[PDB]
Formats: sequence, structure tokens, C-alpha cells
Amino acid sequence: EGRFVPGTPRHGFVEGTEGALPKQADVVVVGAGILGIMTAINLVERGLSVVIVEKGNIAGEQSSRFYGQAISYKMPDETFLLHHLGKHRWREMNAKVGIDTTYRTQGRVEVPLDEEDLVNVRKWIDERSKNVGSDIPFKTRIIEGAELNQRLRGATTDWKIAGFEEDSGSFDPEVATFVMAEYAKKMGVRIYTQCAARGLETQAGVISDVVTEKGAIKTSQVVVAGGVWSRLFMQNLNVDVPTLPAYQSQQLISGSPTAPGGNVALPGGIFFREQADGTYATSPRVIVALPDLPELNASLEKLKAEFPAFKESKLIDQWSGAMAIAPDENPIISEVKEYPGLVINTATGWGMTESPVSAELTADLLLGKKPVLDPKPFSLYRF
Ligand SMILES: Cc1cc2nc3c(=O)[nH]c(=O)nc-3n(C[C@H](O)[C@H](O)[C@H](O)COP(=O)(O)OP(=O)(O)OC[C@H]3O[C@@H](n4cnc5c(N)ncnc54)[C@H](O)[C@@H]3O)c2cc1C
Repeated sequence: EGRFVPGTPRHGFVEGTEGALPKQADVVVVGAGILGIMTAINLVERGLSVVIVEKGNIAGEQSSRFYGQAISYKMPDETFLLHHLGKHRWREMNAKVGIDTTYRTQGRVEVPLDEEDLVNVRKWIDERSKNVGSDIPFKTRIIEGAELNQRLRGATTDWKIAGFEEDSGSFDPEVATFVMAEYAKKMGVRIYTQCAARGLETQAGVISDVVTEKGAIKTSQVVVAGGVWSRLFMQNLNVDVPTLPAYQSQQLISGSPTAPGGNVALPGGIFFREQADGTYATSPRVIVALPDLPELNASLEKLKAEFPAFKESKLIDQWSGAMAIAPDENPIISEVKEYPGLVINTATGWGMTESPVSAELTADLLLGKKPVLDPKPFSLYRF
């Protein structure tokens, strides 16, 4: 609510395409969150017409409710490159749109929980450094002393060591996906809001239509990017998508001239991230019952105790978001053997970060192209 500011770039509303639902589209995308939008953009670049159908408003669910960090820290081999390349593409994004998405290369310091955690993060960095798997330089390393002290300036606790993802990204949920949606519209993606996809029709084993509440659109190619609803949508087509719900709370507070900047993660559940306008995202837990109102207030109190720079900061907004996560915590970016011409791009807790690459992979899978990354760890049939 209060985090969105009407009549500014933080308005948080992009209108759907006007007029009647088109009779045909080369690809129909279900869902106008980041995954549907980014996939649509990728497909239009390949010369295909794209229509997105969205049951509510553009970017109305996970893709405007996120914490806002783009990180590869601790990612397993299955998703490391998805994140590493995702960040690299986010670093190109303001230049690609020519409008500020709020993406910033910010840097992130995470103090380990204990000696065991420090052993584990050191091994993780060492192993990745020995085989990055990309020519994009890796910029994560352990820091101490002056460099650490500068990143944690004004901290009450004498923190001694941290993992520093120097090129961690930041993006703000009041802006990023909305800028991407407007860009998609400018590129010719047509996006119909208040327009739920109900199902499909087929002819001779080929998709013929996406059936919406506003009528049918002719197509033989479908991307399911329905966020938490992807399981439900696929169940109506007799296909099981294993996801389970997860929930996370978020807060936004006003800035301070003495706040340290950056992205910080500390023992005692202290997490904050400076937004592009100098406000700060924070929460009692940012990586998966929701915290109650006393816990949320207490989270701000311990933030302020650790960083007195925030003592006079005002609570701008406080909200919660629903995710849907696969059993192994990795995305589902997959063909569906039951429906040739249909692909799924969903089931991720890191979709903002991953989206530029999962969009490409989704399109590759749809079109039968040599895929950008190994698709096996994202298959629907891995469980
Ligand atoms: C609280 C929270 C914090 C997060 N923090 C981060 C972070 O710091 N960094 C990061 O990278 N990621 C983060 N994530 C994850 C990221 O926000 C999601 O992975 C990503 O937004 C998912 O995008 P999506 O397009 O799949 O889903 P959504 O944005 O939820 O979009 C799916 C859309 O599909 C529509 N839809 C569903 N069914 C239908 C239908 N039948 N017909 C038409 N439309 C339909 C929905 O209305 C919705 O708009 C966070 C998520 C949450 C909830």
C-alpha cells in the first residue's frame, strides 16, 4: 500500500492492453509476473507474436512483493549459473530498456552464523573459484578488517568476518517488474488483465486454443507462468506439478543520512537492503507461519539496536508474499510430455534474479532449440 506512490515512477500499476482479446497469437503466456513478462520479451525478439493473459493486474502477486536481492551466494551447482548469468543480464537491463528498473550492482555482506557456517561458505567459494563455469567474472570473497568495517559502518557489534558478494544486485518491488511490463508492451507483447486462462483445446494432439474467461485465443504454443497457481492450472490438465507453499514477510522503512548502504545479513536475523531511493527493505527472515505483529515490530527494534542510524526511520509499509517451491528448492522450467507445445516456467523462490535466463531457457525448450543451460535439473520429471 504505502510503499507504492501514485504519480511517480513507484506507481506500481501498468494497464493492460485495450480492446478485444486477439483471435490468434504465436505464443500465449499464462501470467503477467516477471517470468511470463520476461519470457514474452524473449519470444518477441525471436520474431513471434505474444499475448499474455493475466487473471488480475500486471505484476500483482510475487513479482511486486519481493525482498529485492539478486544473489548467487550459496547456490548449488543446479542453479549457480542461472543466478550468475541472471545477475549479468540484470546488469544490462537499464541499458536494454533505457528506463531505470531500479537495478543496482550493490554488494552484499553476510556474516556467518558460526565456525561451521564459515567453513561451509569458504568451501563453497573455493569450489566455485576452481571451476566458475562461465567467463563472467566471479566476485564473491571473504572479507575482514577495513573493507568489512566500511560495509558495516555504525554497527553496534564488532563483526569480524563476512562473505562479500561484491556484485550482488538490488531491485525494488515497487518498480522493477512494472518497468519490464511497460517495456514488453512497447515491444508489442499484448497483455490482457482481468482475463484468467481456464484451459486448453487441442486438435490432432496439437494445442489449438487457450480458453479464457473472455473467450478463446488460437495458438499452438503455451507458456505456463502462473506463479503459485501453476500447480492448480496444470492439475486441471491432469499433470502434477510438485510445489508446496511458503510464506515470507517484508517491511520497508525510511532512510537515514548515517545508514551504511548496501545489503547486509547478520546473525540474530538482521537483514536489510538499501533501495534505489534510499529507503530500506528489511524483514525478520528473507530466505525460506508468518511472523506476528509483535515479532515484526521486534525485528525493527533489533535492527535499530544493531544500527542506530535507523532509530528515527519510519515504517513505510509491511506486507507478506506467497511462494510455491519444488521439493529440491530448484525451479521448474520444463517441457510437458502430455502437451507438446506447452512449457512451464515456475516454482522458484528466486524468480526475479533468474528471470532473464529462465526466460531464454523456457523459449529454448518451447522451440526445441539447443538450450542455454542444462535443463535436466529444472525438469518436471526429475522427482
Ligand atoms: C516475499 C517474497 C520475497 C522474495 N524475495 C526475492 C528476492 O529477494 N530475490 C529474488 O530473486 N526473488 C525473490 N522472491 C521470488 C520472486 O519474487 C518470485 O520467484 C517471482 O516473482 C515469481 O514470478 P512469477 O511470474 O512466477 O509469479 P507471479 O509474480 O506471482 O506472477 C504469476 C501471475 O500469474 C497469474 N495467473 C495465475 N494463474 C493464472 C491463470 N490461470 N490465468 C491468468 N493468469 C494467471 C497471477 O495472477 C500472477 O500475476 C521473493 C518472493 C516473495 C513472495
